[PDB]
Order: sequence, then C-alpha cells, then structure tokens
Amino acid sequence: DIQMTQSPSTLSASVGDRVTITCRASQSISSWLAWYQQKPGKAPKLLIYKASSLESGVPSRFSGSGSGTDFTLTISSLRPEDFATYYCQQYNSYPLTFGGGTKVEIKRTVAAPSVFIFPPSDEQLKSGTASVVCLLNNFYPREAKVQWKVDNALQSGNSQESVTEQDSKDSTYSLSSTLTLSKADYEKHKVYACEVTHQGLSSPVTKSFNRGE
Amino acid sequence: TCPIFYDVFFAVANGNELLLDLSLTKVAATEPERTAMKKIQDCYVENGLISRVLDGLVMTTISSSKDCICPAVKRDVDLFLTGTPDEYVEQVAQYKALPVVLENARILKNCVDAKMTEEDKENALSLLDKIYTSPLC
Amino acid sequence: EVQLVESGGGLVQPGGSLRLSCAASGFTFSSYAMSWVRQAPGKGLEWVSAISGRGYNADYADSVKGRFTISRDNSKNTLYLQMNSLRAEDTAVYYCAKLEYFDYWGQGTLVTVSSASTKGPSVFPLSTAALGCLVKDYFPEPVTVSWNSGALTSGVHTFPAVLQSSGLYSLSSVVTVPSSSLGTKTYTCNVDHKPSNTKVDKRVES
Ligand SMILES: [Ca+2]
Repeated sequence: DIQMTQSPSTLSASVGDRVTITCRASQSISSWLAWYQQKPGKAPKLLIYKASSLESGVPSRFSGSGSGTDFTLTISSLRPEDFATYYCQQYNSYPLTFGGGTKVEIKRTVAAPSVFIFPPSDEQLKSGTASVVCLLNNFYPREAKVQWKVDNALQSGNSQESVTEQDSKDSTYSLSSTLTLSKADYEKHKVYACEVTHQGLSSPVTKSFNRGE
Repeated sequence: TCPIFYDVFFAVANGNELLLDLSLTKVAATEPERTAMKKIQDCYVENGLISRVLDGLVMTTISSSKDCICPAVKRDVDLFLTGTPDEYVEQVAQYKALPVVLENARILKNCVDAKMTEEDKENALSLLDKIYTSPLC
Repeated sequence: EVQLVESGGGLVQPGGSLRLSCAASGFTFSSYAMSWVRQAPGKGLEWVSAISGRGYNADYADSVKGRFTISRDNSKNTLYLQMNSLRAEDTAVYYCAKLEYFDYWGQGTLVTVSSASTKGPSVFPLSTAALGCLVKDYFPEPVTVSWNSGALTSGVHTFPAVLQSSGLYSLSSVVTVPSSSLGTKTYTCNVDHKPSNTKVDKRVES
C-alpha cells in the first residue's frame, strides 16, 4: 500500500499569485503520478498525467514536476476558475491511492465574526429536546474556537459544528455550533453561553442568556 | 539497464491481466498491441506457475551472460515470436540446457505459435520496438 | 464522445446490498481496465475496485475486500459493482472511471447507508440582527431552505447538514437583517424535503 502525503491541505491565494502543491509517496513511483482538479458538486478533471505531461485542453499555467518520491503541481498565474480542491494519485501499482487533497481558497483581509446565540424554542422544548445554537457570521480565516459553558461548566462531546464554504459575495465563512441537550437536563441549569475566540478579535467574545430570557 | 522492458515482460509472465493492463497504459500501447501481449500472457497462465519460473530462469541466465538493452535478450524475444520451435529451443539450449527448461521452452513456443496470428506477432514486435527505442531504455 | 453513465445507487440499510451499473460507450471497452472510485460527504477521493479488460483479474481496497464484487459484460459494454454487507462508512458518491489514471469519469451515483426510514424534518425557529430555523431529525439528504418564498436571498447562510448519533440529519439556515425591521416585517422560511414529500413554512419573530 503506497501512502500519498499531500501538503498543505489548505492554502489561500489571490488572482495572479503562484501556487505550489507538494505531494510525496512513501515509496518510489517513478513518474507514475497524476493530478486532478475538483470543483463543488462535480467530478474531478485530469490536469497532469505521468508527473509532468499536460492533458489536452488544460491551460499551460498548470505544470508538474518530480520523480521517485517527491512531486510538485505549480500554477503560475492563478485565475478565478482555479480556486478548487486538487488531488494527486499514484498509478505505479495497485491499490491505486490518492493524496488527501489541497483546498485553494480566495485570500482576503481578516474579518471578525458577528456572534449571535439562539435559545431553544418553546415548540422544541415541548417535544422534549433542547438545541441551543451559536452563530459566527461572516469571518476570515476559518480557524476559530467555540467553547460552550452551562453555569460556567466547560462543555465537550455534546455539540457539533458546521461551516459554510467561502461566500460568493465577500469570501467569508460562517459557522454554527449546536449544543443539544434533553429537556430535563436543559431545565436544571440557568445560564448558557458560547465563547468565540478568533484571530480578528483582540479578546474572546462571549454571548449568553438565562432560561426565561 | 532497460528497466521498462523487464517491467513489461514481468507483467506478461506473472499472469495477472490487471497488472498487465497497467503496464500497457504506462507504455502507451495501441489496442492491437494490447491484444497481442495478452495472448502471450495467456500462454504463461495456461501453462502454469512453473512456466513463469523456468522462463524467468532463462531470461535471467541470458541477461547475466558474457554476451551481456542486451542484443542477446532482443534476439531471444524475436526467436520466441518469429522463429521456429527448433530455432528458439536450440538458442535457449546454448544459455541453459536443463531438460525441464527445454521442455518448458517448447511448450510455451508451441502455445504462442498456435494462439497468435501473424498480425499479433507483428504487433508484439512493434510494441517492443517502441520500448527498445524509448529514452527510459 | 466517450460517455460513462452510472445507475443503481440509492438508500440501503447496514448489512444490505446494492448492484451499481456503468454503461460505457465511445471507446473499445474490452481493451481497458475500469475502476470504481468513491467520495464520502466532504471527504477525499478513494479508489475502491478495478477489473481488467476481459475480466480475468480484479483488485479491491482492503476495507471492501470480500464484500464487493466488481465485474463486466464486454458484449454489453457495462461495468458492475455488487456491493454486499454495506456499512455507514460506505455512504458516498460512486464513480466509474476508464483506465488507471482516470481521463474520463462518470457523473457519479449516490449511495447512502442508514438504519433510518425516510422521514420529513421538524422545523423550529431561532445595528444588525440575525434569525433562522433549525431543521431537525430528517432522512435522507437533501433539504433546501428559501426565505420569504425566495424574496430574501441577501445575506442568507444555509449550513452543511450534520449526521447526528440518532442516524437522522440536522441543519440550520440563518439570515441577517436590519435591527429595526423586526416587528414590522414577516420573516418566514420555506423548508422543502423532496425525499419525504414534506414542505414546511415557519414564521420567525421576537
Ligand atoms: Ca522468453
């Protein structure tokens, strides 16, 4: 089994910038490596085969280089179309194996999130479950910490989070964190808060409420 | 010395069609060239593991001979394809003359002669000509 | 052209079976090895299986060995993948692909493995203010959420759904609006779940 280590998994760039994605094999694969581009909701498209050979139709700003255990995909002058996820794949031997992927994202200025918090509705409480959700609206970069506290008891293992992809208007992300409890456990604590730490904020923002509002 | 040839031969001899399809893609073989190499592979598969092992012994003792991409190896392959059964086996005998090896030599050579047309024989050589004149070789 | 068209995907329970098909055209099918590649929600590509030109040999990913059987009908130019003893882990888009480095892919076919039956969602409500609806306990994907029958698209964010430990999905949709338009104007979300034939309108207010 040949492992393919792709690096970095994430990078943000601008139009015009050069972009270099490295990919490395745990053992030699001669020149038997291919590169793909994938956009949201679509099948991958082949860019390079045989380490450096350009597939027909692919623009020449894409190039590949490498042999043995170390391979590189360089984009010379990044266009808007080129923001995508990129994958390497060895075909030296079976099983055929892919790299983890590299997401190329749109670079923009740092932006702090607008934090909101939503108490669980009186309708949901009557069904017997309580979901408290914490919104982080319009921020950059994606790296962001979101702690939950119930009467200052730091929570873990009872909340999941979802993040949008970069917005088409302003290249920002939005995140939601959703604390889920039973109705019984919900009504045994008063104060609920979400603490958001992020690069764009100098101090960590807290946002809270008391059951009863 | 000429790694791409020995990878294709190993892919033919080992008898795994999937691993041969991989080799044939690597050397940009045409559909008629693919067909001709798969018919050679069928002879190794039909004549069992020892056909690989004893033909591997043959290809090994040629490649490490005084004579040695080696012209002795090139010559062995052309005889296997285009020469007569007696021509191929007498040539193998000058490199290694164990009764079991010459027995295996004739069994394979009869198989490919029965199984391949002249078109297939020509295509295997045209695919070999690409491999021999490649810069990798 | 070279067209590859998958079919046979859908919903399955864990332990159950599925047969995927891929009708190929535009090239001599029998000369080339075909593979199946898959992709779980928000994860990378993963090679699952391959089969040789005439079908005398096949290989599989370790996770799938013994469960899956790849095969082909060279007279009908069709590739198959019998998937047995399916697992939550196998939930993915499955593509058929030509060759060993994938010059041509199909458009995929989605396979979802869950204990759950198809079920419509419960929708609960939630300088510049924010409001939303929490779309809960539905299966399968997808749900689509518009606001005020499509009239409010500005500043709307609908989140990728999270698979909960119940086996049922859950997401939220939020929109930001000006603080002083709260009591005056109506903010309603339209939650369509086309798998269950369920539509839900939900008014939201302070
Ligand atoms: Ca020979």
